[PDB]
Amino acid sequence: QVQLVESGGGLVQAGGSLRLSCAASGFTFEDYAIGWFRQAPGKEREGVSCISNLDGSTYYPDSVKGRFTASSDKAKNMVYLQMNSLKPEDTAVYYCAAVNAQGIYCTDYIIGPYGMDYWGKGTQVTVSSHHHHHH
Repeated sequence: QVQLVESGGGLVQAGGSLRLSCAASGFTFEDYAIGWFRQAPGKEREGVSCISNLDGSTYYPDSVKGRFTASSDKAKNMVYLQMNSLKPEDTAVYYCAAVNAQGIYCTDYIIGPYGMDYWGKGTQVTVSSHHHHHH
């Protein structure tokens, strides 16, 4: 059985950082590309990062490029998404997904209309101008 488990979500002050992790199991990690996606209520799901465990290629849309960085640790079958300089509009459920990486390299198409093979259940990220009001 395949599982993708996201963790690292939370509620953070605007300008702050989070690090999401995607724990993968049940498939040959190095043969796949892992994408991070997000969906906020009222919007369509969108790709925020791609990393290929096969060729090391990465892709980020302009909305997050420079702020978010994906990395892969094959010893743990984990992919991370370091998110810096978070903005309120980055609030969303974040999902990780996997797709066979043979014959592809990371682009907007891979994390867009191409489709993924496996999906995680998602982790909530909330970015607040007044985080102190919630804890």
